[PDB]
Amino acid sequence: IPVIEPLFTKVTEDIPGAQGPVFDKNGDFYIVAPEVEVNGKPAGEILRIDLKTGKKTVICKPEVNGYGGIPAGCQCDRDANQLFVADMRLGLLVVQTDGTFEEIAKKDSEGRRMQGCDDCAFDYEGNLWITAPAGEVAPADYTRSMQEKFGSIYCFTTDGQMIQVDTAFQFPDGIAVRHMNDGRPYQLIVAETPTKKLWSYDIKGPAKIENKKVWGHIPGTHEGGANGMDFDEDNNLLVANWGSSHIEVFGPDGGQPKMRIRCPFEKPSNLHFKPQTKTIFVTEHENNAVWKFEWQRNGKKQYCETLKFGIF
Ligand SMILES: [Ca+2]
Repeated sequence: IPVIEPLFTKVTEDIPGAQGPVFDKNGDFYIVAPEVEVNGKPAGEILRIDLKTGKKTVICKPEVNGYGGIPAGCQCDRDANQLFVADMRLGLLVVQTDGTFEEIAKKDSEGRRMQGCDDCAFDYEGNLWITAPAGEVAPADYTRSMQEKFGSIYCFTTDGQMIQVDTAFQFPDGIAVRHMNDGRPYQLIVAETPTKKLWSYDIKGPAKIENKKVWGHIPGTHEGGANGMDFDEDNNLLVANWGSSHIEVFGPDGGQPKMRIRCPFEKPSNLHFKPQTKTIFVTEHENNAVWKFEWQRNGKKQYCETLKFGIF
């Protein structure tokens, strides 16, 4: 498999468990520090990074009834400049740029206790697909599906329903949605970290997935595997392969990577394109830092970059 070694430029440092990189509608950049703790207890943070200096500001340090969160992944909304944040302890949060936040669900559409979430991806219809590798949200004791298969997948719909769409995964993490050229969502990709697999489903409609398939294979026998992912504008899927020192690049049809990107660190955790550029920001757990490098083309537009009131 061909490997490229582009120049990685440091963006910011000292972010415990750095991940969930995201850009909002104004081009501002944010990341999450899931591993920040206070007295051995969760006290995860959501930070804004000034790309001009690398300086960090903690805008939100979520806690519900005394239970600190473990913010882990983000997506920016389209109709309002607010962030949807997957939290391993609190479930799904909606965070404002002013730092205030709201907890979205303690239970799903079937009345079952909500599970802690890791990452999410908005499709162009505004539905949010979410991975939930943790067990029940606080106040339940914290559990993770790295050993047992109790990780689930949810779809938080436009009409406000938190629908569990699949279960029994061994730590589902990265997630992405593939769209047809006309904008119709049609494929959901989910990373199952330890099994070194990327799973796919046909998206038939809001919260409707079927045809579950082992779509791709992550290289290596190292501890870890696929974490965060995103599509470039040609629908190639770039996937952080935590523990391999590489970001894998899958073609539109999956299978084995078509190319690999060597990182100057072993644990890439997630990545995100800067709107209107070929720049990919990468979070990593070796140095708990953020970097950026130039990819071959622009990224696939995120939901927040699309227009609700456009003509074309
Ligand atoms: Ca991303």
